[PDB]
Amino acid sequence: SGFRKMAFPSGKVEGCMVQVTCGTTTLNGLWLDDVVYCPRHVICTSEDMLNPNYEDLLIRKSNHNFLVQAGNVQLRVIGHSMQNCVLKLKVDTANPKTPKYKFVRIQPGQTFSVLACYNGSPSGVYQCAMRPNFTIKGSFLNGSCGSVGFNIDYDCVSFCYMHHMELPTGVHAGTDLEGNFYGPFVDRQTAQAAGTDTTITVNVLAWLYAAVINGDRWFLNRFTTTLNDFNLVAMKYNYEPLTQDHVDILGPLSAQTGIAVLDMCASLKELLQNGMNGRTILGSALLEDEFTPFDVVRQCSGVTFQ
Amino acid sequence: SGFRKMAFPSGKVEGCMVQVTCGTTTLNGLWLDDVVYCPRHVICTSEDMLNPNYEDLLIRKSNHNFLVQAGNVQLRVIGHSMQNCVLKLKVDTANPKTPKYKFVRIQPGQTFSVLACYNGSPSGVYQCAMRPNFTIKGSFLNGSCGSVGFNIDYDCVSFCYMHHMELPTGVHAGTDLEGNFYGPFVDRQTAQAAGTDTTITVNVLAWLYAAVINGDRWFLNRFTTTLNDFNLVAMKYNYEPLTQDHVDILGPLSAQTGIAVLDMCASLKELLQNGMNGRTILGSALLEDEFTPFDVVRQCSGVTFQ
Ligand SMILES: *[C@H](O)[C@H](C[C@@H]1CCNC1=O)NC(=O)[C@@H]1CC2(CCC2)CN1C(=O)OCc1ccccc1
Ligand SMILES: *[C@H](O)[C@H](C[C@@H]1CCNC1=O)NC(=O)[C@@H]1CC2(CCC2)CN1C(=O)OCc1ccccc1
Repeated sequence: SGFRKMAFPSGKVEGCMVQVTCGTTTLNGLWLDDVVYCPRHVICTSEDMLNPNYEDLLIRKSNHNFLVQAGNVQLRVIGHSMQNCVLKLKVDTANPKTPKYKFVRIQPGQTFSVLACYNGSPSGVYQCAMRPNFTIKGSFLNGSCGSVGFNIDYDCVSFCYMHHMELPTGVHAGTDLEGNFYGPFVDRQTAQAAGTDTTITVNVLAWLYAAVINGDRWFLNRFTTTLNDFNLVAMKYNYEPLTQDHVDILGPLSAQTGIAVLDMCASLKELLQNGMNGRTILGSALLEDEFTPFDVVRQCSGVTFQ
Repeated sequence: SGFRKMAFPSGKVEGCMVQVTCGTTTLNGLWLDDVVYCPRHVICTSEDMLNPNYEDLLIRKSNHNFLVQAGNVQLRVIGHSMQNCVLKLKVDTANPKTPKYKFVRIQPGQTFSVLACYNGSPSGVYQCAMRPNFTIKGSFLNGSCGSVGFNIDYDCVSFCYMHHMELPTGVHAGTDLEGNFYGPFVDRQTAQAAGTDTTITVNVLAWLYAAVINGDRWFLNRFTTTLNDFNLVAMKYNYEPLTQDHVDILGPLSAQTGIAVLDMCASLKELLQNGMNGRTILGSALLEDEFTPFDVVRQCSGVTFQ
């Protein structure tokens, strides 16, 4: 029993982290086979960053301008190229610690683990969700760019995020590992802003099931609601619509607890209209929306990874 | 910016996790040099566990009764012994992945990372605090015993916890790596209960400083209080006393924010007496007490580990 915000074990990713230095800029790179991936704004300097032309900037660079450190071992860069907002540095050594991996792009509402890194050295690991507005509520300081987000499926690491920047509200934006940003953000200095967010309804329901599985039942009731009537309430409280596919995804958790999905919707409705009355759910006084149904099943059942 | 419950990168510990099977019981072991450490209740069976005599049970065992799996490689047990509530299985192979390590015992109020494991395979990593009542609010299922808790200091892993059991309120108890329980718990079936807990005051103050550093200031005020007058309020709300040493430990965070410790105590006082009025701090609607001052400085400043 118990329910924690849980990340994947980070060892497979730690072995891929390197330090990339170009000019005055040092950030992190991801070393897989004989390529190091990193944010392309590494080729920028403090007056380049206002409105740079990266193609112009890159043709001016040399392989030897890129300093790559794998711990205390220097990797010779033998080629470079740009792919969207990432740089691909070809090195003369394949990473002997390369795990089985995939480059995947995730959906808003899905979760992943972040290995925060500085100077190519892992600092910490934590769990994030991709918000509906394509930002993530991370924890990142100067020098964290190139840190990556990932999921692990048995022995395969699915990389889904590389960190690029902080927005003015303190949330974070970045790209998939093909260099394509999540959301309408650019790797430049403009007045970029997040844009309105919503609460991930299916995740809140999954967490309520996590609570029931763990013995928190005070919010349960005998009432039910229809999907349409629930979604009218969701609209009003800035929750995203619940679809029939969400209902279907919640089926297993429904069956394990014996609480019909629409019955849990009725409970959520009352929580939204009444609040919590000084009470808590799984140690929170807010409705938590950064656990997916998968996250709940994995934790409340015990899936491992080799 | 941002503030997350952050664990240490788990790779150094993943390389030490093995599977230990004796009879019908399978749990996790920690493999360091040529010793595998695991909970001694592995030698128990489903009628042994009511009130066992472990010395009697252990002299009845043979080296070959202990099945140790390091991934898909079997480790030959060449000796065994009991140390308090842990078993030490000597194996004929030293773990080539042994990190630099220490066995440390932590204080209530301190934090650590947990690498939850099943069948010798890491499942997830999360951050825990040792509660004032010596329990931890973990996330553990059947088969998780022998999972360990740890901190990392540059390149050295300080192991501080091995998981042994779940208490009836769903919280968890275990031992240090010398096999000595945290708190008044035993590895038997009795009617053990946690016992009353309190809130870790110095940690709540550290988190309030984390909030200020991150731009949450609505709870700040022009009032101050004395240490004695604050502690009268702490008493009433089941918070542990704040000492002068706590004040001193908060000095750096005080200096970075320009908010005197006793001024932040005055803010905490009003939060305790008034509540939060529908407002949040660092994404929480409760006063959070599982971040130490060290945790705050590490995250809001960017310390790494090699
Ligand atoms: C990469 O290490 C850094 C990560 C940031 C720093 C603070 N917290 C983070 O997550 N990225 C970074 O600084 C990027 C790089 C660019 C340069 C071209 C794009 C700028 N930038 C950024 O985050 O912009 C924030 C900003 C807004 C307004 C003025 C100055 C900076
Ligand atoms: C180890 O895998 C397991 C971890 C528990 C299981 C559920 N969540 C956890 O953290 N430990 C475990 O089962 C220990 C082992 C003993 C056997 C002698 C000590 C029993 N035990 C335990 O947790 O007791 C809980 C319990 C209380 C009342 C009746 C039955 C079990």
